Amino acid sequence: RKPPKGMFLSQEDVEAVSANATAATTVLRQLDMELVSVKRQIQNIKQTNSALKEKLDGGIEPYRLPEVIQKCNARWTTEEQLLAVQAIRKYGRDFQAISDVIGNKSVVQVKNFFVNYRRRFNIDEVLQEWEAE
Amino acid sequence: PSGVEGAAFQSRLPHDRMTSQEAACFPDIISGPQQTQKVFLFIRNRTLQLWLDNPKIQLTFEATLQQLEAPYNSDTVLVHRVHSYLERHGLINFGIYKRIKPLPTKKTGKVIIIGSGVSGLAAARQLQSFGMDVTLLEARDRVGGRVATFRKGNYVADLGAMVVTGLGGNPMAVVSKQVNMELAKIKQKCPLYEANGQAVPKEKDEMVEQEFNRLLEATSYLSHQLDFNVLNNKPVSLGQALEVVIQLQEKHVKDEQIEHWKKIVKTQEELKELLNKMVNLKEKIKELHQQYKEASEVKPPRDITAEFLVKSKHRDLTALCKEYDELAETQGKLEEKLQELEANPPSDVYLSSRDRQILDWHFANLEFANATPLSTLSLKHWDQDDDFEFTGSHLTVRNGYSCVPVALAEGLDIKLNTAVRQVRYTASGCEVIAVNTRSTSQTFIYKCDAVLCTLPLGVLKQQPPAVQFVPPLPEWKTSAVQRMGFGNLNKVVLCFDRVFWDPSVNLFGHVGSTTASRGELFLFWNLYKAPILLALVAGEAAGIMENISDDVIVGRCLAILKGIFGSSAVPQPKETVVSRWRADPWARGSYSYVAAGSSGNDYDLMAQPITPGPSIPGAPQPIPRLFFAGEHTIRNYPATVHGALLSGLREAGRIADQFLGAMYTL
Ligand SMILES: Cc1cc2c(cc1C)N([C@@](N)(CCc1ccccc1)c1ccccc1)[C@@H]1C(=O)NC(=O)N=C1N2C[C@H](O)[C@H](O)[C@H](O)COP(=O)(O)OP(=O)(O)OC[C@H]1O[C@@H](n2cnc3c(N)ncnc32)[C@H](O)[C@@H]1O
Repeated sequence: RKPPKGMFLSQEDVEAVSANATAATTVLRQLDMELVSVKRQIQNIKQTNSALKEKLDGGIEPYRLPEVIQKCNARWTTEEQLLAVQAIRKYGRDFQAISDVIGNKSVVQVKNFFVNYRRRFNIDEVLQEWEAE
Repeated sequence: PSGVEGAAFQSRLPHDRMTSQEAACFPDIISGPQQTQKVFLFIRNRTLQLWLDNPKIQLTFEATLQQLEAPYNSDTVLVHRVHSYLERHGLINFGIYKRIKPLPTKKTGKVIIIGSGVSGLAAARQLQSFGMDVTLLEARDRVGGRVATFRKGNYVADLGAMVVTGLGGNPMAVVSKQVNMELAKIKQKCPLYEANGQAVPKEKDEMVEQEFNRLLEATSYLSHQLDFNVLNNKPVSLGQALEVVIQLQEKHVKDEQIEHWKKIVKTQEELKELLNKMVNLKEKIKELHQQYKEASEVKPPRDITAEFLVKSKHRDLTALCKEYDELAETQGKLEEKLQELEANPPSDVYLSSRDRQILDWHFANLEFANATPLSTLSLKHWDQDDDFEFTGSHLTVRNGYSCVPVALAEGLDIKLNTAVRQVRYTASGCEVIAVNTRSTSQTFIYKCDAVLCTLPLGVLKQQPPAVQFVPPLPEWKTSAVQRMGFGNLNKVVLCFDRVFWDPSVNLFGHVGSTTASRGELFLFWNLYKAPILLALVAGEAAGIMENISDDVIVGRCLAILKGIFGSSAVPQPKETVVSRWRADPWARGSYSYVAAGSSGNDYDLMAQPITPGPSIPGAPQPIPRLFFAGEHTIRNYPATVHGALLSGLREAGRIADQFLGAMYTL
């Protein structure tokens, strides 16, 4: 039914290692080369990745900005409203980024704002100019 | 098995079914009713049992019916038809038994038997047992043929046959009861010892062997399941097949390695793409921080657009830091996944040179078992006789196997030193022309009704022929002689003055340095009470070693032994013998094997007797005149003493039927 275990033989393989006198050592050489061909190319990319790793030395620790835990607020200060309008011009619909910029507005308060001052801050125009980028 | 059915088994017969030969002699019964068949079967089995239970005295028809019961002992013609058939075909009253009623007053028919090997002797006894005129013609100065026993002083060692390969249904089981035969078991535990002269660790010893057995099974799969049997018109040998399997195993090892390193490069090259992404991020992260820094330097109070810039860049920065953190997360996973794959590679090699050498010893051992290079054995058929193997321990004849042919030879017309040179057979009878081996010009002529030829295959193989057939043997028979393989394997008998080896071990191996030399002195037998070691030359080596003087051989022998037991533990052997079977004129080899391009069927062709053409044209179809027994004629037990024995019994039967007619088919 099936060859013993730890023993591998397919009809296809048999015909390949018999086609001529040395088809045997021909096929076993192609793999011998093919292995070295890959084995070398492993070290080649091990070298590449080794160098790229040393560029990334120091992590990004000289660039990390401390935590700003500030409580989400109900009120829209004129300042906060202006930050908003500008953030829209820069971020479009990304309510998450816009919420992050203002700092004390929930991702939904932002969406509310979008509808509340919709006409007064021509958010129509403001949004279509963001699209023009 | 035991009881009545045990006897049937012990006689190589299905206890609950009529054989083809029974169907021939009892065409009524087998085509008859199931009830009848079963009565018959019991009778047969019972009679066999009786003979078996006590095989040192003849079992007569009267003595038989005596022990039968109702309903069985009612029909005494069936009981007679049975006891006769069994006696005819040597299933009962064969070998060395005591005759109740001394031989028939006068002899009927005359038979010349060529060679007094076991097949010869067995057949002779039977023919004379049936009251025929029998003379055997032996070229040698002794009986036995390929049953040679060296004897000098107290040293006794078989240069020929030496093992009884299981008593389970072995006709030799019977014989060994009839003759005083000291039979000793053989502990099949065999420690190996490399070229350096040190044991092979139980670790490897097993890992190699198991791999061996696997490789064999593989050839068998390759043969039956894939039908890999004809390559470039030539029949595939076991050798080629074993090579192909090994290569394909070596291939797999590489296929594995290739796709595993291929696994690594894909991951390594994934890690690369990620680092590139990471560098190009730390790049913007650097510059973006600068910009936020510059925007923070603009000291307040600042208008809103300049305040937005600070807030903006802040967001943007933490956003890009979010990514880099996650990409450093990914990095750590892919970076360990690479130590994962570099922790467990697939196997380095299929087999080392140390492995491949021990594997060769197993191959040599198999070459020893077939007395031939595995490159000659038929892939499909080499083992066809596997199923007929006897049950029980293999045994050694302690007092020398020769005691058997010698015991058979007692009371037989045997012309020793008589070399059959020509066999002429015609419609009216045969004459056999032999010469005296000593003074060769002294010529003998033998006239007979029938010639039974137990000439070794290697002999029937000779070219130019050692024996002429007049008229020539029909091409169908000669082809079968060409096709069949006749191998070789030699022994070195080393007789010392003391047991310097492990007495609890029967056999130990030595591992050769090459494939080419794998069978050279590859195995040693300690069997006897006496300090005798027996060393085997098998495979390709066997044929080559015959061209090497005994001293040189015994040299290589002591060498190996010293190398294993200590350079000062191994004395000089008091007596040595070296067999040369291929060289021997009356063997031209050791025993047969199924060569590639042959089959079990050829063995049948060997047994088929020869019927001469008619004398006067248009006269009736002649009787068969020329008959063949011998180890090479018995499909189901080739290359063995019992096989020979049985072939002899077989031919005797057939000849008796031919010339004494069938009294037992009415
Ligand atoms: C050679 C050899 C053979 C056997 C063994 C060793 C060697 C060395 N060992 C073993 N092989 C078994 C191998 C083995 C053992 C365990 C597992 C697997 C395999 C063996 C070898 C080494 C160690 C132990 C045993 C065995 C053994 O242990 N057990 C066994 O049962 N058979 C073993 N065999 C095979 C059997 O020995 C053989 O099948 C059997 O004996 C053959 O009986 P034939 O068919 O009757 O042929 P014939 O030649 O005896 O008689 C014919 C006569 O004709 C004359 N004649 C010729 N020309 C002329 C002429 N012109 N004019 C006139 N005359 C002429 C000749 O001179 C001769 O007298």
